[PDB]
Amino acid sequence: VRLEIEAETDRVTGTNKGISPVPINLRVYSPHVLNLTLVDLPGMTKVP
Amino acid sequence: ENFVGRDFLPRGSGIVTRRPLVLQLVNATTEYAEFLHCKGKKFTDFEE
Ligand SMILES: Nc1nc2c(ncn2[C@@H]2O[C@H](COP(=O)(O)OP(=O)(O)CP(=O)(O)O)[C@@H](O)[C@H]2O)c(=O)[nH]1
Ligand SMILES: [Mg+2]
Repeated sequence: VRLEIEAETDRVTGTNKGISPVPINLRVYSPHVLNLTLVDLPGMTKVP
Repeated sequence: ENFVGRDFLPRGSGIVTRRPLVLQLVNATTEYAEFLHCKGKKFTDFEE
């Protein structure tokens, strides 16, 4: 999962630290979780 | 929707397609969808 998430992360923007405002949906199904939505966001940047 | 390739259209018995849907398939790096009322929002999962 960890490898694939960053593979999808750079499959759209490249390796040159560009970003895309298109989210990445992911669903973890487990008996140990609620029906929760955790929105991880990219770090805020001031200079390109 | 089968010509598009991805299931994102209302399909059921009776009257379902009750409003003219002007789809525009366009080309970009990765897939999402945007309406003209949820401006800014980027729908990504086709159930939604
Ligand atoms: N067995 C079977 N069912 C089909 C086939 N094609 C469509 N159906 C069924 O027709 C019903 C409605 O499908 P749909 O394409 O949404 O019709 P529609 O054109 O949107 C109805 P309207 O245009 O009036 O709003 C569905 O239940 C679908 O399963 C088919 O080839 N075989
Ligand atoms: Mg219809």
